[PDB]
Amino acid sequence: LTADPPACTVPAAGVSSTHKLVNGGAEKIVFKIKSSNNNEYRIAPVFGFVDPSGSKDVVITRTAGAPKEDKLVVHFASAPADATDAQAAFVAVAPAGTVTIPMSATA
Repeated sequence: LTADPPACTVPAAGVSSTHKLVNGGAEKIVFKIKSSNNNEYRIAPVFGFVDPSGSKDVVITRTAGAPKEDKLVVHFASAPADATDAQAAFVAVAPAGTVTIPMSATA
């Protein structure tokens, strides 16, 4: 599971950044995203799936605030049987791993 790009850099005054989650594994993955800063950041989507050899776009929207270093943590796990919506399914699965995307809001 990779993220292209693996790091985020946005203007502290405001902006948007798109990262493509890539699953090079042989099974579908379910993921949940948590931000270290829910004040100046909005993440879309927070829950989702990434198919084998497939990808999922995650948009990071930044609003005005003080420059600062933050982190976007992506918790993931094997997607269960026939889950159709990640959030519902994430309710019964314990994450298997996490990848962190740093977010640098600069002046």
